[PDB]
Amino acid sequence: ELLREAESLIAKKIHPQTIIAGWREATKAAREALLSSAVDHGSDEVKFRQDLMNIAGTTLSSKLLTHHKDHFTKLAVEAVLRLKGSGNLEAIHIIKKLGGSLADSYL
Amino acid sequence: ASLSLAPVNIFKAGADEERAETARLTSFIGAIAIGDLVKSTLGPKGMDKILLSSGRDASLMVTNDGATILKNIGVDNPAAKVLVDMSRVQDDEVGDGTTSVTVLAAELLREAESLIAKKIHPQTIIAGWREATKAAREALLSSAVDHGSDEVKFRQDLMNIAGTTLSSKLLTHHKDHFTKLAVEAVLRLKGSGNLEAIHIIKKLGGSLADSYLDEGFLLDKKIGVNQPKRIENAKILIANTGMDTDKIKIFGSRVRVDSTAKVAEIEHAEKEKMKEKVERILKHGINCFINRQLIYNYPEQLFGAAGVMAIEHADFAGVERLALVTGGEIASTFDHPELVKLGSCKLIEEVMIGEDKLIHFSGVALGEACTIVLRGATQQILDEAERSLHDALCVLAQTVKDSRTVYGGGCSEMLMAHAVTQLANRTPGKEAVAMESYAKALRMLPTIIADNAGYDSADLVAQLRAAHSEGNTTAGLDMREGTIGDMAILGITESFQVKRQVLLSAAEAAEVILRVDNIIKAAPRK
Amino acid sequence: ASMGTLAFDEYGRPFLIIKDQDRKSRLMGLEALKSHIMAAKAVANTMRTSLGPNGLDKMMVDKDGDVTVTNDGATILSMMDVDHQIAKLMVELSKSQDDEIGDGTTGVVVLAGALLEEAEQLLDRGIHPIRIADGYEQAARVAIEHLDKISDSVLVDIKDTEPLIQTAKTTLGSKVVNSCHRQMAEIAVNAVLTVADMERRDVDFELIKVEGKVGGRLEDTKLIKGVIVDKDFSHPQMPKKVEDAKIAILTCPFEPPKPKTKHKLDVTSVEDYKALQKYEKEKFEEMIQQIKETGANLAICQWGFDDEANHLLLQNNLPAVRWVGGPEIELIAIATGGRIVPRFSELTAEKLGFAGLVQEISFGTTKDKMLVIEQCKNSRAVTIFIRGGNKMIIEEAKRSLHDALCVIRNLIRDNRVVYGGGAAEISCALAVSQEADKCPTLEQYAMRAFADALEVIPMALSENSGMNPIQTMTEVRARQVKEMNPALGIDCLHKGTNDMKQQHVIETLIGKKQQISLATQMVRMILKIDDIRKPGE
Amino acid sequence: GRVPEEDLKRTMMACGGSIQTSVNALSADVLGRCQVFEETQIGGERYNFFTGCPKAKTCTFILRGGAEQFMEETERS
Amino acid sequence: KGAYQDRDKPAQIRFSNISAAKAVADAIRTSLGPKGMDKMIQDGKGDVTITNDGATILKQMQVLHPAARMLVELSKAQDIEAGDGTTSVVIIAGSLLDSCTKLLQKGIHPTIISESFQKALEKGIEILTDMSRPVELSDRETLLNSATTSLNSKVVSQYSSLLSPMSVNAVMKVIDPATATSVDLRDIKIVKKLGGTIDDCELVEGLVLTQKVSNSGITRVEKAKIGLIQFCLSAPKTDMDNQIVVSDYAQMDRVLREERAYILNLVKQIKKTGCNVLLIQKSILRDALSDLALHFLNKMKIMVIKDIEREDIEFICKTIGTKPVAHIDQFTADMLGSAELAEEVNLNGSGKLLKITGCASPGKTVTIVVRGSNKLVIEEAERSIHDALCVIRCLVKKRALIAGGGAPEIELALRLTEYSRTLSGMESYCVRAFADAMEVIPSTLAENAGLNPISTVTELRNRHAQGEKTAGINVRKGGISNILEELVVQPLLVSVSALTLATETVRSILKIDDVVNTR
Amino acid sequence: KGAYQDRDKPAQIRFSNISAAKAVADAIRTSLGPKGMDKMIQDGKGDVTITNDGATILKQMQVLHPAARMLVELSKAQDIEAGDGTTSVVIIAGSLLDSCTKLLQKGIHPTIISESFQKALEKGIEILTDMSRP
Ligand SMILES: Nc1ncnc2c1ncn2[C@@H]1O[C@H](COP(=O)(O)OP(=O)(O)O)[C@@H](O)[C@H]1O
Ligand SMILES: Nc1ncnc2c1ncn2[C@@H]1O[C@H](COP(=O)(O)OP(=O)(O)O)[C@@H](O)[C@H]1O
Ligand SMILES: Nc1ncnc2c1ncn2[C@@H]1O[C@H](COP(=O)(O)OP(=O)(O)O)[C@@H](O)[C@H]1O
Ligand SMILES: Nc1ncnc2c1ncn2[C@@H]1O[C@H](COP(=O)(O)OP(=O)(O)O)[C@@H](O)[C@H]1O
Ligand SMILES: [Mg+2]
Ligand SMILES: [Mg+2]
Ligand SMILES: [Mg+2]
Ligand SMILES: [Mg+2]
Ligand SMILES: [Mg+2]
Repeated sequence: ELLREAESLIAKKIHPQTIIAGWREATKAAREALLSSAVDHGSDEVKFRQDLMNIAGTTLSSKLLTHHKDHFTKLAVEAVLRLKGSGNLEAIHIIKKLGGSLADSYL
Repeated sequence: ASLSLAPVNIFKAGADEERAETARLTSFIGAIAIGDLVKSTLGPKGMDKILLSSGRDASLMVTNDGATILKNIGVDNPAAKVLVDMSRVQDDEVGDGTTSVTVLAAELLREAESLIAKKIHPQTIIAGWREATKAAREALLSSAVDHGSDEVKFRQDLMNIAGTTLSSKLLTHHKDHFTKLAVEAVLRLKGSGNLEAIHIIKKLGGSLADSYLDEGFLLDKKIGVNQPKRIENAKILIANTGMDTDKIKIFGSRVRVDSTAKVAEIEHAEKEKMKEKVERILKHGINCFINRQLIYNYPEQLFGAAGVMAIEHADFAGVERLALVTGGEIASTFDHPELVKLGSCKLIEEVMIGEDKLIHFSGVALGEACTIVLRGATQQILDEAERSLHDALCVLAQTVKDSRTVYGGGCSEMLMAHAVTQLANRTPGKEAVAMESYAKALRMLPTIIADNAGYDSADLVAQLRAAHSEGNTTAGLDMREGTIGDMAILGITESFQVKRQVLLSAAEAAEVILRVDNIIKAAPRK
Repeated sequence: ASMGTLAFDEYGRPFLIIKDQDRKSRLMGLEALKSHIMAAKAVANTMRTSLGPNGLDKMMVDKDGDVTVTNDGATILSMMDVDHQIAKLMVELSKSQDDEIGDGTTGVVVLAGALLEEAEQLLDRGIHPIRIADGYEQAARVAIEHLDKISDSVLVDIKDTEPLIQTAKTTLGSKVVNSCHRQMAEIAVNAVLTVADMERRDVDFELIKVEGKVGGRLEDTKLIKGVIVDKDFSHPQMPKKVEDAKIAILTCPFEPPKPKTKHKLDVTSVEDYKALQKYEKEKFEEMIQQIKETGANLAICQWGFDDEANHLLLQNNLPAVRWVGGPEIELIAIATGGRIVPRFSELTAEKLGFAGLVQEISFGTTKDKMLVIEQCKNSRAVTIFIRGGNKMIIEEAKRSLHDALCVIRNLIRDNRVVYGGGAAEISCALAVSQEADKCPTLEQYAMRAFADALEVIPMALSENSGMNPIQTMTEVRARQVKEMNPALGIDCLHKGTNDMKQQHVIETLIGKKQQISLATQMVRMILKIDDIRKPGE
Repeated sequence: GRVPEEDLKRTMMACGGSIQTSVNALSADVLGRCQVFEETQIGGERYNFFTGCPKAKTCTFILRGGAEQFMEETERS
Repeated sequence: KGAYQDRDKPAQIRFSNISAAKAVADAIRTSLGPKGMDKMIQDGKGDVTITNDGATILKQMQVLHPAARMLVELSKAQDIEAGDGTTSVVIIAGSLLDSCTKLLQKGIHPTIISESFQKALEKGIEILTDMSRPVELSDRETLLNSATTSLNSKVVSQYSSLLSPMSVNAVMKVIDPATATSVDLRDIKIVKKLGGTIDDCELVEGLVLTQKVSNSGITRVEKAKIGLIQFCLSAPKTDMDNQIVVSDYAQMDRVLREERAYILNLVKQIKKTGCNVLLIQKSILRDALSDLALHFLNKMKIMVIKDIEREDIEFICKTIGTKPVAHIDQFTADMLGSAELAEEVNLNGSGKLLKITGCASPGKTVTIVVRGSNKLVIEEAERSIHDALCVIRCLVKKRALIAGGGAPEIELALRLTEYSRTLSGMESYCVRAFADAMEVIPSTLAENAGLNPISTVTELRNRHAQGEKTAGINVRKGGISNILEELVVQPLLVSVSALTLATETVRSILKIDDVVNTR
Repeated sequence: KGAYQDRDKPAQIRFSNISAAKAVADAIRTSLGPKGMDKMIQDGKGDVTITNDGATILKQMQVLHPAARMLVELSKAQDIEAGDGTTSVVIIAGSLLDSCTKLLQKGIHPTIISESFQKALEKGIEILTDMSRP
């Protein structure tokens, strides 16, 4: 989309250095707005768990698992909490067994 | 499912059927390609193209005319063919606007693709475009001004319109010269619209400013052998007779005799028939005889012995223009001289232009036809000068027909866009979002005009839009310095006919291209 | 597909039964039926987007690259380079609708495709295709009778032409010329009513000349009560306007007479030669004198003439047209009330036509001239002069106006009128459903399928108009059954009301009946086919 | 003019005349007669109808249908 | 920051056109000046052409680039308007474009370049007119010097002593020197005959014809009365279909006899006028000279020349005062032309020529017989003589004379340098470019002569600044000198038209920004 | 007037998938039940196979359409989980898609079809469990 707008501007006869300048200023402004809007709940264990469930649900919403989102959200959250703070995603093994329904999946 | 993407293909080998998005894609891309091609020729600072045919003749044209450019390209996109035909029909109707109608159609189709991407139906878009066309029609018609009554102001409007038409073309080098040429030549028609009466002779050599409009008439035909070359107080008979082994129209007629003496008598009788024809001609009391057809050796000799200048092989156009310039009647029967009107001109001589001799009619009676000698350094220069002069003459004729004028320099397009904007912001729904795009295209026209010069198109179009929103309905682009100014003072005026035709044809072609959701091609003949 | 014969023998000796059997193909049975249905569905789904006011056009390109933009189903399917034989049958079906009616060419195809699509599911359930065809015939009879029942009638008089104008506007709503909706409807109505035999109930379209000229605007299209010709006056110094013109229509070239038999006129002396010369001169003078003594101020020849005749006409103040074609000569005679004369000796003051205006018309910067003949007294001929910005919209305007003229013709043939917007189709679907409920045999399923197929036109209108098909159609069906009103249909133009009788959306009863009958007959002929044989490549 | 030979022979058998190579003896015995002659429109084509011939030993089927092959199979049936 | 110029194809196209034009100019730069040499051109069909003419060279080499085609058209236009300078004009155009190269690179707009070039063109026309000196056509020495200057560049320059007086006599014979404002060089006929050498070229005051004489034994006629016959001396034939139906044996002899008698009456009516030379027009569709007619004319001692072309008739009449007769009734003595001699001359077994010399009514027409040892050298002799005639034509048109040897170009360079210094702005760069571009003709003359171009052109500029505005490149001494002592003069029209047309072509090519491939 | 749906390739893809699936279902419909017959399949190498098993038939006929491949995988999954019903499952899938055809044409969104199919599936599992006997 940015490149579409950039083609539009080039057609408007704007130099693709004035465009990059303005885009860098806009990136700074967007960075600062995002960082100011961000919120942290890692301290509160319960609210952090709720944020984890919400993030898992939002990540799965777009995907084929939105069919069983309330199930796979719990799966993913429990599996990431079982890592006890480590980030080793290889520790989470996933075995795909043909057969059964997609809701028969479990952790 | 679909015609193409079905388990069975329903088509002969070589055919195809582009569906909704594919069809709109190929249509928008073809139209926008045509438009991007034909722009950069738009406006005073527009530049020319080289056509450079690829046939075995390898024709070479240097043109700034959008109609000519589109006619001379190998187009294969159907929507592009639609736009090409639209520009051709514009060139047929009027002689100007052939690049502006194409650019307008292409910009409208670009905005329409934008709206389709915005998920607007290409019927809501056409609805809003029709409303916008109504608003623009009414705004233009209300902005138009008429000066045909005042002869002096009408002459000034003619000079300004010719200057504006030539500004974009190769003749802007000598614009003050060719404007006067074209205006005098269109006034010599005395209200008639016959553009064939205006003959243009391109003589290689000389500068483009050596071109002129002959005070009388010029003819690229020859005089007989034993006949005069100078004639004062010329009485002229314009004819369409045979005067060339002229046989009785009875076609079964044959000479069947038993004696070479009788064959010779019949030959002498034929010669006597031709002589009596020539004598009937001379009984009109003439000094010049122009014939659309050939004149053979015997009538040539007779006219020479009679002291008559006998010009032969003029064409239908030649004799028409001569009748218009002298006042004569094109005749083919000479049994009633009292009824045949003769032409008159103070002098007929032979003049040189380049390395060729031409018959010069001076002191003509009517002058309702004209001859323009175009001189130039290259055949390309000459052809482009002829095309530009044709543009200017067509526009001046269309204005003499309809004296309504309309200011140029983007003033008209900006005014129409202002009206469309009022309609849009007072109308609810997505038809407003399509009217706004209509207006955006109307504004993009002077945007391109200014871009081709090298100015801050965005800033200048913003100034123009602000002026036309405030109420300065005569603000337009001043292309000398690159600012906005008063078109009424700067003399930048166009024909209401041409601007209305641009608007309406562009809107119509955009509508007809936008209604398409399927392109079904048939196997090429190859 | 499958081959004609795959044995080659139970004994090893060659088994050749059909010529080029190895290169030939064959499809038999239910797979053949399903192939047919697939092809027909493809064609129908191609066409269904060109249905209704919000219907879109198609851009057809021929072998030589000429472009045709159109919404006319018959023109589309004729320009379509189809190879499938069932698609060819559907093209023939649409062409038949155009021949008989001149409107409905897209409805017939959509409906036939829908009927075959429903037969597909019926065949899956195992019903015999002939049983399907018979149930379709039964339901078609029911729908035809229901159309006759719910039909309305309009007055086809020349005093109040508003019903006919409404019908023509409905017909032209879906065409690019809806920008000049009422102007086009008015000129189609006035054209047919000027040239229409009310007593016979016949309308000869040869008497309606539809001419198009690029330039101008579509709004410039007008009805000329008379004739337009693509010619100009023969001599350039003749006048370009003639008022109160007494017209001599002639099919004799203004040239010395000539026998059709092989003839040789022998000149044997100077006296013979001079006699021939004087004969030619006097022939020309006598021709022009006869035309003048007839009292004519204008001449119209079919075969052109020469310099002497042209100048004699000019001298005698007889403007003249030459090289006019036979059809235009006939139209000029019919319009001006004159009689066509084969030779000058047979010319009299009573055989002349009268036109209150004969003019030569220019078209801007073109050099081409046209001749208008109009202001006749009671012209039984007429011309529609179409203008526009490109040949594509000119050709589409021509065919759309042909559709409108054909619709007015169908009204003159039968004044009964059903209301459109899918309302008639919904009502017939309801009637067919009721009759299927009362039918106890196995054809019940075929009749229910016929109803579900009849309902594709309202669904298609809704879809093309952006509305939700199933919702809109179920609501208007429910309203029709609740409040008995077969004029409830799809608000394609978003006027608020669903009442087509109030929106003045009007169809011809013979048109709808012909749609249904043709669709049913062709679907029957397609379902009756169970084996295709085709040559290789 | 250019009426096909078969249609001419049928018109003869229907109206009750004879086909004449010479126009020098056009008597009522050689002329034909019907109660109605008309030219009407039939589905895009124009057709001449001779109707009302009571002594007609001939008839003409006019078959309608939505396709060339539809009408051909109708004719075969 | 102005306009980004998001598109580069316009600049690429401008640079391509400039490159093509400069390539053409540099290709023909070697054929410029007295020390310039010729180019041979073998067409695809194999037609060989040796030439020094710029217009001929460019028209003959099938250039393909659009700019090169336009330069060809420019050279043709210069050949039309002046007939001399067709190489200088192309070189000037190429040089102006080569300067537009660096101007564009500097970042000036093509429109500004074009307008500044128009300004420089007007100023240069002023400068050349100021340099010019008037000339009277009575100044036969000045005319001879102009012709010699025009011929110095061509293969016919060792014969200049012969072909300059002829090129001046020819033009001075086909114009009324007191009233003439131009000349039609179709009044001057050129007849290329192989054989001999170019020193055998001749100026025939009478008439020359390539048509052969039909009589055997009658080749020379003194006190010749000549008649043009546009009718046919053969059996009668009406314009209508005619036959002669014989049904009795007597009618056969009667037909032969009446045919003889018709032809004899014709030739007797011809002889009765005193005509002894008979030019018969060419006649298709009918025999213009039957065997009977030739027999009778020969017996009556009349020279007969048939196959005269329908386009040479006006010329022959203008030459020998004859009036063309198309009916035997009008063939009388007042329709004849009196010539002191009419002879069929042989050219050393290299062909034959009919020369009608001496005339009581020699009306403003002359013929030039071009001889030569090769077809190529004959063609180039014809072209060079045409160039000389066109120089005299320029002098007739515009009675003004300018020095040669690159003096006008050097004065242009200098005075336009001054003009540029006075026109401060961005037009100054363009005018200085125009000046340094016009400084290329002297540079080329020097290079071709074999001198050091830089040193020679600097000495020329310095001497013109001192004031010797009639100073040029003396290829005879090998350096700079007053060029009028070498007698190198050319009509002002040549230089003026060359400059004008080159400037117009450059402005046109600068107004171009794209190339399309139509179909 | 809702959303124009400027793109038709999604619908074309849906219809092509449905057609391929229905074609597979109708091809193996004849091998269903006690009165159903077997199919012979000659591999490219020439290995002959006569069979009435839906999973075997589908794995052995090298289907090429993506939807047909997915139906093959479906039959394999049924063979794993139950080992019986490998033809019924493919026929049911093809039929459900053949119904999606008319639903899509009616103008229902694929997401709505999917959710309503899940609802019908849960209700049908309920119904079958009610029918069942221990
Ligand atoms: N001197 C001028 N000042 C400002 N605008 C001008 C001038 N001359 C022409 N124009 C504008 O340029 C356009 C004409 O460009 P042209 O190349 O003739 O396009 P077309 O061929 O479509 O008429 C007009 O819209 C007019 O408003
Ligand atoms: N203004 C309208 N409002 C609602 N429905 C209309 C309107 N105009 C036409 N229709 C319907 O659109 C259907 C399709 O007709 P159309 O496609 O225009 O002609 P054809 O079917 O001959 O191509 C018709 O059945 C008609 O009932
Ligand atoms: N004898 C000479 N000495 C010096 N310069 C000469 C002499 N003869 C000709 N020139 C120069 O040569 C140029 C003509 O060369 P030419 O080959 O005729 O080119 P073009 O065809 O362009 O005239 C003139 O500019 C003239 O000044
Ligand atoms: N003897 C029988 N009578 C009636 N139905 C039967 C009989 N045997 C099997 N069936 C039916 O046939 C089906 C099994 O067919 P089969 O070829 O195994 O297909 P699938 O592999 O999909 O189960 C079952 O649904 C069962 O109800
Ligand atoms: Mg995600
Ligand atoms: Mg213009
Ligand atoms: Mg319709
Ligand atoms: Mg020279
Ligand atoms: Mg089983």
